[PDB]
Amino acid sequence: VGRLIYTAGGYFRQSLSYLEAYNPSNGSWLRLADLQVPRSGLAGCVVGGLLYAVGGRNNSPDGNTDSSALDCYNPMTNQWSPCASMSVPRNRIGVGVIDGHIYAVGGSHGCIHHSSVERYEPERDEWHLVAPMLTRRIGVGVAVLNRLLYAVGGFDGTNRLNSAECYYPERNEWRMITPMNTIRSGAGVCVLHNCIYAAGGYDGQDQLNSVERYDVETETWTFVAPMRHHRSALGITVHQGKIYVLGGYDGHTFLDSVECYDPDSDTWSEVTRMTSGRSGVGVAVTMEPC
Ligand SMILES: NS(=O)(=O)c1ccccc1
Repeated sequence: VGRLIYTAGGYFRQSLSYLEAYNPSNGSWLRLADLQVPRSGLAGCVVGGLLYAVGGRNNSPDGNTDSSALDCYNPMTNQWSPCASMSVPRNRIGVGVIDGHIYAVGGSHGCIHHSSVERYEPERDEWHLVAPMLTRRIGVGVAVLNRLLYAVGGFDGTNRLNSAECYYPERNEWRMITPMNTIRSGAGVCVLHNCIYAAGGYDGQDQLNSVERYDVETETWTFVAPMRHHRSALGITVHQGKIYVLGGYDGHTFLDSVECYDPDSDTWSEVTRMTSGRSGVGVAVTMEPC
């Protein structure tokens, strides 16, 4: 964990440059340095206390550009720094961190829906491709549990997916896992205790409030309590043993709602609102800035 939940970028009318940090200990929001380039459909992660913004797309008045960018935010300095770019642009990307390395998974580049996966090494500032997924996935949820990488749901270019797969680093190999009970593109995916959670998303007809979790020991998905708001393209993270979901789109509104899940009581509650409604944000947790 750390201290603050950082939300970077997103979409409302066009792609956003916002970086804002929510503090669960006092309810406060802080606006921090803007991204250098607006982006929606990006992912956030943390390595060595630095916040990384990965991929996305700049949907803007003057044009639409898919992003291969990796950028690094240092809370100590309140400055963004560019890192090496990925091999390819990846809008509606998923990311996971294992052993201080960032895995970028799937996403789109125009009509190209990627199965490709690449890994960034911060000590070298270098990306390298690894084995591709067995399925093309954009709007894909990614999480890490016990140093294995999970890619969950998404859209393959033709169908929204209930399927999911796992990457075994030491074998450089992807294998299918049990599919979810619900088709979901754009779900929030995270890890808590021994389970991979998939919250919300879009099933082809409707934005979802349902939430299900995969127990790696049993290989089964089980529904838990649904969110209070239906939402796709939500941000998600974990902070002190609770899941937080941030924004997204419900078919009517770009949500400012932030919900918090308590796994012991199996209940969701609203904890704050974002300063403005948005979908397609990048979210991660690190130390408070100066
Ligand atoms: N990342 S976003 O702009 O919220 C988006 C979400 C779903 C489909 C297309 C775009």
